[PDB]
Amino acid sequence: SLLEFGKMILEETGKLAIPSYSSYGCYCGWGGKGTPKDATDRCCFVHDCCYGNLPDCNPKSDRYKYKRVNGAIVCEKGTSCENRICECDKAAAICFRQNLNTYSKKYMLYPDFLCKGELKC
Amino acid sequence: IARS
Repeated sequence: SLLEFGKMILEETGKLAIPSYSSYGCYCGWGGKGTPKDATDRCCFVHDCCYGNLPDCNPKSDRYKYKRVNGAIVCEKGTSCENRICECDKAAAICFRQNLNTYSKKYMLYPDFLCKGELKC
Repeated sequence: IARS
């Protein structure tokens, strides 16, 4: 679920999902066009594609369980949708962590009109 | 909830 993804993001990065990643660039929280602005935005692009791989799942509301094995996120077994949603979220959270070094506050609240063109997943 |  979105709240769980948010908790995962905070655990990984120390930033609150809202507002640090809810309106970032072209793809983080609400976005489907444009060239991703940087590596963090590409995390969201891929995450959006990942959710797109699950048309019959409900990633925003369906809850999954996960644990930590010495820092590492381990998605626990739920329904097939839950497992796949968790893997998408885990990847994005790790990606945000991997790219914290280039995160730029100038991409927060990024205006929609600066996001043009469809990029295939 | 905001999308993704």
